[PDB]
Amino acid sequence: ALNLQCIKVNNWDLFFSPSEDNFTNDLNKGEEITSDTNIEAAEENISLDLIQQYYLTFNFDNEPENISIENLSSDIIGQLELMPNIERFPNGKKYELDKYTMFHYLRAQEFEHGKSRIALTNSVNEALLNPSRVYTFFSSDYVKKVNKATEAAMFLGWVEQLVYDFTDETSEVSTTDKIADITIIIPYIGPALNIGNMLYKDDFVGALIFSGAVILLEFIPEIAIPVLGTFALVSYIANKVLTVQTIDNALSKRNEKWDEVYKYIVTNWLAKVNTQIDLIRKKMKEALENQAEATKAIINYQYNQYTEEEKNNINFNIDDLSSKLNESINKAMININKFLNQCSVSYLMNSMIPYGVKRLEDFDASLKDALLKYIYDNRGTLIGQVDRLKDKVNNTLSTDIPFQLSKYVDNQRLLSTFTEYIK
Amino acid sequence: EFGSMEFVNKQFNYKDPVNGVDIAYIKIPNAGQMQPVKAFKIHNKIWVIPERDTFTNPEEGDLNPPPEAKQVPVSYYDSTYLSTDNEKDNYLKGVTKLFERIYSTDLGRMLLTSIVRGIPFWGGSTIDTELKVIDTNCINVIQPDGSYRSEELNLVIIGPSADIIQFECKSFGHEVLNLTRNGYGSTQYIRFSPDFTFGFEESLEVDTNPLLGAGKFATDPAVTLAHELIHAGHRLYGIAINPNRVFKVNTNAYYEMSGLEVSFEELRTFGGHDAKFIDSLQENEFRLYYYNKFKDIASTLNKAKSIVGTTASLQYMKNVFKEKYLLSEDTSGKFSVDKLKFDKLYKMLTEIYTEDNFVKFFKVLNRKTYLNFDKAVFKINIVPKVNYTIYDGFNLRNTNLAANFNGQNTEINNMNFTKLKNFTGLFEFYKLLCVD
Ligand SMILES: [Cl-]
Ligand SMILES: [Cl-]
Ligand SMILES: [Zn+2]
Repeated sequence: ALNLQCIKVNNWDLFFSPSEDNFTNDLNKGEEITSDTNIEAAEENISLDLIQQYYLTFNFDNEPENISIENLSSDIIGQLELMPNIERFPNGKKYELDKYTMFHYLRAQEFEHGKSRIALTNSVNEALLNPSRVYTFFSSDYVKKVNKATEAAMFLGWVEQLVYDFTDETSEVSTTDKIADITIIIPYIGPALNIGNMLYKDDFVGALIFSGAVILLEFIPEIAIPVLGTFALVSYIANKVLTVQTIDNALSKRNEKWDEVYKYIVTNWLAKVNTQIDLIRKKMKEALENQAEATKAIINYQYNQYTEEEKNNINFNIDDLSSKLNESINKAMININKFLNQCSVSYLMNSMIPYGVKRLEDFDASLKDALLKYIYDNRGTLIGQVDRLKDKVNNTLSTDIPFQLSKYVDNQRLLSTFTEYIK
Repeated sequence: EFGSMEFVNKQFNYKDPVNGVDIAYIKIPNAGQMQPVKAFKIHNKIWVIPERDTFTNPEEGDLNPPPEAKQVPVSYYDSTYLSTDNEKDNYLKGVTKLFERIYSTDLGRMLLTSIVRGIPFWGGSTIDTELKVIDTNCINVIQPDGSYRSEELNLVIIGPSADIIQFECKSFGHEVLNLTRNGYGSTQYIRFSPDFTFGFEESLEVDTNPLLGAGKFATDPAVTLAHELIHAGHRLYGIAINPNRVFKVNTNAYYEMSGLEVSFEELRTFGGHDAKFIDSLQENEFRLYYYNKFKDIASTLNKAKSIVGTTASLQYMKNVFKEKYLLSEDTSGKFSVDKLKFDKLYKMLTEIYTEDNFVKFFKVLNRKTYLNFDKAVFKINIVPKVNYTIYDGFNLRNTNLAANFNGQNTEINNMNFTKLKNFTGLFEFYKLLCVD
């Protein structure tokens, strides 16, 4: 690699990506159930309602008094809390890529809102080279019209059509049910951030339907669920009550186990996946704004080229133009956020949760044989009700416990995405 | 404009004559010797020092940009800021207004009350049968006649150090004890300014607000302060997570941040998704840990036979801490830690008081993650009621700024935000991405 085209990417515009170390768990840890096994009650989620209950059981009156203390030395000697020393992060690190990145594509859509008023939209990343050429993922027809020198007599009409053209380009949306959990698809995202390195709405929609949401991720998160620890049971010969308590604890304990695995996966999904989708939706918003600015730049330049005819003949108001393009950006984002919400949840449900459920099913199978054997070996101690218990065990360990996102997440816009998903 | 004479029932003017009670020159814990600074007592246990912080940290006296920048997204410097009486008067009024705004919400009322009761433990005795205060949890209030008297306090709001928009919680410690992490708690000093705020970008309200403004939105100063008060709350109850526990990130790949390191304590404080990045195994580790610390305090209270340094009885002081830690006691007077009560108190300080829940009560636009880094810094003036209110912040009702958080929109509400130069270059910290 002799020659290089390089761009400086601000540290804060880069991807998060937690270390696998931050995620620990003792799921593989075994356990022994006894008639005294402590059962963890259900941890009620935080909500305006819970906060309400806390507010009521709250004492506001009588604060501790300002009691008098004996004078200290006129100079109180103290030293602030240590505070760990963080090694300065390495800077300026260079990278040589075999592909244009999200950052290049995004950088390509920029220009200096300075004086240089001769910006020209175009469809190649060689707008990265020329500071007067801005890249656009919009159709080639759009570039032709926006770049075209326009007569003062046709300015307003020209603009009006660009506003509409702009909305048409950004309001673009595709539908399908060939992806599962993802019904809509915004095809221009592909050529906007070069997702998957293809830069063709066309290829994009295809890739997505083929392999799913994984296509968007900057890195495939890792998530494993070891073989779950199994339960050992203590029998209490001739002691029905204790024997029963053990069986109920083993059961209630299985529910906690499913909850534990579910919650763990949500923590991982939330930190490794959802974060990546969030940055992507932030970048889409950046791209859209870049486009609006470039177009406004070009349009305003045209207007300044006129001569006092701008007076009556035109009377242009760039603020109104900016306002309209902004509404289009918002409409666009509403779609994008919907699509990204689906991608995120889809990845959780199809590429992550499944791994835990299988581990949990293996576990249920084991616990079941165990408990039924237990009941049998103690049929003498439980004489009064083996069937009642057998039925209970069979009924409980035969059905997987439903994964309910609201049980772990509060973001209402993600919960509805889940509800919609359920159907 | 209501709720004005409520949490802070004093119409302080910076130039008002000192009285040694709520308006006085004071001295705080310090390395060498500091000159008295004029301070104000806005509420029981809470003071405000309208001065740039050039005394809490000996290595921080210069108010000019450091040699090395400061690996932060945004930073601002101006050694001239907070040096005139007018500036200090406006700062005092700004900090006060933010308190009223925070206090006017239910959550705010709760957190402010929890802070006042969060009196740092009297654990300075080397003789376990005696309760003694820890001197670094006090200040000296100089009287008009030049004499002085010492006083305990839980919170102090001071001006920022060199980096004007670097807000944080600072507290003094003991030689052997870790006050912010052992349940004892310690007086908190918060570097803060109501005169500047951050700019961030929204990518999501829309759906609900299709007419959402265009540019950057300004963080509501009240949220920022409440954020610091949450840290303060943790520290006052000695349950802040050790700063060493941080969310390590990978940085080798070209697409990864060159560095970050956000602490667990930080994720905890923000709330929302962020706090859920912490697995349950570690969350239970923390809770068990602090529960044991609380039991230690309980034992220490039961070992106390006498109290030193005050006319306040040993009984009063024990009750003060019974209430703060919500301990139980028998008819015999024995103190103990109730698991249920500990759990509620711990959940309330840790999961109820969060930046995100405050956003809910304030109903303003705000970053949805700690990871949505600020991109700009603005100058503001929240004191005039026509610019900002205790009830609506920037989004004034019965105004064109009432809907769609227009008030928080930099371009729309441009008369309220002046963009300042960020002192952390766009390319100070970065990665060079090259293509052949
Ligand atoms: Cl007001
Ligand atoms: Cl003003
Ligand atoms: Zn913080």
